[PDB]
Amino acid sequence: QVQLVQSGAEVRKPGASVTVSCKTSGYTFVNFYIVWVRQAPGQGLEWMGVINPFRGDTYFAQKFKGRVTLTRDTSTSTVFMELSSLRSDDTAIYYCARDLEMRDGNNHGSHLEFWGQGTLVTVSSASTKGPSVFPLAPTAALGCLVKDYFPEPVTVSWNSGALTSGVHTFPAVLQSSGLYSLSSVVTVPSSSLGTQTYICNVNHKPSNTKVDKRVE
Amino acid sequence: DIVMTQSPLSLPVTPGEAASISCRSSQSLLHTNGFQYLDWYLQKPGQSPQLLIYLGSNRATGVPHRFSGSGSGTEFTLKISRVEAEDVGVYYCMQAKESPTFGQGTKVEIKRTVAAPSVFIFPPSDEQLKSGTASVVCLLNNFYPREAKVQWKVDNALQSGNSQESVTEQDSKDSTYSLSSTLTLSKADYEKHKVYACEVTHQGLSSPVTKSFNR
Ligand SMILES: [Cl-]
Ligand SMILES: [Cl-]
Ligand SMILES: [Cl-]
Ligand SMILES: [Cl-]
Repeated sequence: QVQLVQSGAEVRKPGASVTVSCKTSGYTFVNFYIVWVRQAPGQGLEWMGVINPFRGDTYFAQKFKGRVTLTRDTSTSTVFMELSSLRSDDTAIYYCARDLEMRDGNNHGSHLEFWGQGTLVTVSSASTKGPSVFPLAPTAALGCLVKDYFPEPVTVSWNSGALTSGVHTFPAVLQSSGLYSLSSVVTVPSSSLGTQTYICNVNHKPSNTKVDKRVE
Repeated sequence: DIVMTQSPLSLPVTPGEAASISCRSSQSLLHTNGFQYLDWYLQKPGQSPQLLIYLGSNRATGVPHRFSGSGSGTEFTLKISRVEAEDVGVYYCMQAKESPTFGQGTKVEIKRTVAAPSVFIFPPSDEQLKSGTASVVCLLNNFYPREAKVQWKVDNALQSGNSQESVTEQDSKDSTYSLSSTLTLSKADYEKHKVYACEVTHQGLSSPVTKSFNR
């Protein structure tokens, strides 16, 4: 069963460089072009370039010729993607993908049938920081404000998983300080404010958990 | 270089009915080897993209007949029949005739009866105030369609430039959206004003609604 497995999330200062790898299996590594594509967050897809794992030769869209090299290890059938002179707007999820058919001489002509899970690379001068968590105190709505953390992601659940109905965890926004902020909210029967207790459970790898009670 | 235009940019569909997306290219995608280099990809919320159709009209393995890709030259169409919640997501076209480019994506969502947001406002916790910052939160909950507008007021003065917001994906059960907005002030600015007001305009509302509090 064909599988492209990428390496984990990365954070970099502007100006630094990053290497994402892509470990492939389930087919003859050397027989298929491998393609990279990225996505800036809440944005479209942007095609980066392609490698022939047999010859090693590559091709990049103009925007990436300066700064991307692609390389390959045939013994471990892994492909490596290296992006240098990083800038904040390189912050994106990076995907590797495999062409549908075997090498046809047409490398950019590729159909991305099998994709990695993606690698988040965030470029920012911020430094690692776990959130402060504040109550959104109150059919009635209550919540948690998960504020001033970096980098993505956090996870949030309510009463340790129990409560799922009526829950909305919103996508984080990036503040002017370069830390993220996110809210999680839940609607609930007005008549439960007196009776049930509500707790949001917040995890920030790396590496931080907070449990916060919601009363009133 | 080659430009891809997709319309519409968002497409609501009643469960059961058909959807059509156009993809138009700035020049022909037919190569001299006789292939039409246009592929459609689907990206479902929080997943990788996946291939639906390659070369104008070939289904990728596992994609059901419900998906039909066609056209040629500078005009292509993806038709989706019998749309269900599982099809919701952004559909991109992509040409590989030259250096590949994507179109900008078509958001496909489930059409439902218009629904007015329930609005809530949350004061900043005494807890966060200890440290110089005040965040005031507004929740616009369970509405449809997606366009909605939040305006913040502070002693009735219109706020601009000091708020951020985001929206959930469509609930595949109830087909609504929710929106969260955050006004950040400094503790000092927060303590010198009294009325904090969340003003909301939607299409499900006969006129704009306000939720507010004092302190
Ligand atoms: Cl294969
Ligand atoms: Cl439109
Ligand atoms: Cl599908
Ligand atoms: Cl079928």
